[PDB]
Amino acid sequence: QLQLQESGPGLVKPSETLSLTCDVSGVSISSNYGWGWIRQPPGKGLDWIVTIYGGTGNTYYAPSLEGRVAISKDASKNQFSLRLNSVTAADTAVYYCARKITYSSGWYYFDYWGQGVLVAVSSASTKGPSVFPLAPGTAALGCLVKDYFPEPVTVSWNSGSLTSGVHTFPAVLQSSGLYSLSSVVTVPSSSLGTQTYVCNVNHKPSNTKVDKKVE
Amino acid sequence: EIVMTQSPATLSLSPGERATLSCRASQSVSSRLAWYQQKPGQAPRLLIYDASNRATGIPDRFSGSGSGTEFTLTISGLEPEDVAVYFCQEDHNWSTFGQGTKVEIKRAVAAPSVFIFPPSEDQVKSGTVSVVCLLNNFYPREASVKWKVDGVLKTGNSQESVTEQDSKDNTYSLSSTLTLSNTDYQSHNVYACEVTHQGLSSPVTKSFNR
Repeated sequence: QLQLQESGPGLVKPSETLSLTCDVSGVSISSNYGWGWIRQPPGKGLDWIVTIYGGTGNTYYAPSLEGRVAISKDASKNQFSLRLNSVTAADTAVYYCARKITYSSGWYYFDYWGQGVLVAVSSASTKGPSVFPLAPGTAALGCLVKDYFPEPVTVSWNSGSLTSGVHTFPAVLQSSGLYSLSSVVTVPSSSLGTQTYVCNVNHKPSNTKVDKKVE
Repeated sequence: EIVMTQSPATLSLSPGERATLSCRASQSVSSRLAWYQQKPGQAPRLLIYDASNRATGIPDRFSGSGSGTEFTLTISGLEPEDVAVYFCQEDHNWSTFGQGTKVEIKRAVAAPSVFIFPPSEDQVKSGTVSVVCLLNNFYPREASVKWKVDGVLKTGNSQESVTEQDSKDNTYSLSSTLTLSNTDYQSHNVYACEVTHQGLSSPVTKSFNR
């Protein structure tokens, strides 16, 4: 009974407003905890945006343009949301919601964090991926997830059953403005035929659920 | 604003010896500081609060110390699972995070397992062809990947992607993708990728014809 789940669109056009909601369970949004939003741009570190305190209703904002940032509690749905309008390309990041609790000093710290939702800011539209099999004492096998937008993509290899020797590589950004992904798995030599392999690649933004079987 | 800056940017130490992560603040902030750990691909976890207190469920090898503008996070005796980025954080009721510090646990030199993947026939139907070169479980991280098309070097049409350091064996894996067109791929025979690594006395080459 304590869980924070971020929710919101993974892609927002520029100059629009991104809205993200944090589902809180096991604890009331009205108890005097701190509810904050922290983002992480690709490659950079964490960056605090805003905090709102249940009970007091106090809000605290990091330096930004007047009225860009907005935060709001909701006791009926037991959630707190963030609104960031006039969004530019520098707003693509991974956004986390977290809880603040005091300690002996009387000041708050983010003790429990959320899974985090990543939002991209561009004029590019959503595109579904293509999946291509990758086959050549130890052997290798993989799937190529090509030409999709935006991130992320989930790859598992026999519906989660096989996991040792699996590597899903960080997605690359091509010249075309699309992403290309590869997920491999190291396999014993005498297994190319004895055991079948089916990469499970799903892309939520485009609703692409494909189980691709190799060789 | 209270700018929080961390040092060093990167670390590389073996298990057993301690790592000292530093943290400087603009103005004095008393002990109102926390330390967070962010394992690759995960959300941050609270390690220290009030500058010198270990949070619940944290191994005793993590320590916090410092007061005013200078603080220190100590990891007495690194473990393989300690690979992460560490964040210093100031809190009045405005919060300010540091820029982070990458901790890498240095490992025995391990040579990569090189694999090359020819394109699928379904892929040559589209007109764009990708050939993937795979490096598996190598250390150190720095590595060279050369793409050669029928002997000649092909530089300008490939992209690399290196995973995070594994939290078990502390190795890396690299994936290079060489992209060509249908008419360009079907106009040459042998395709190879040559890798150079510290764990290799000689560069190895994996290739295929057609």
